[PDB]
Amino acid sequence: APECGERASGKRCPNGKCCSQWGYCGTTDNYCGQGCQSQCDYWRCGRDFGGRLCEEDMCCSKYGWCGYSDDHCEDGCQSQCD
Repeated sequence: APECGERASGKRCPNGKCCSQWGYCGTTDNYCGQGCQSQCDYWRCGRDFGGRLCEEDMCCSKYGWCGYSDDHCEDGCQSQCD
């Protein structure tokens, strides 16, 4: 029962999740890695990714990675740094 992708009339996953090669939504390698059809950038963010905001209040690092550490939230953080 496809949730996203070519097998689901081009539907995109809610909460920016990755659409796997099999048409399912997730945030792990099986969904965001090889074969991912859309929103494969769930863990990426900022200036090089359409100014996208991270889900679950994650900070966007200066290198465009979603996380909660000082490397993500302080020097150069792009969004949701608090």
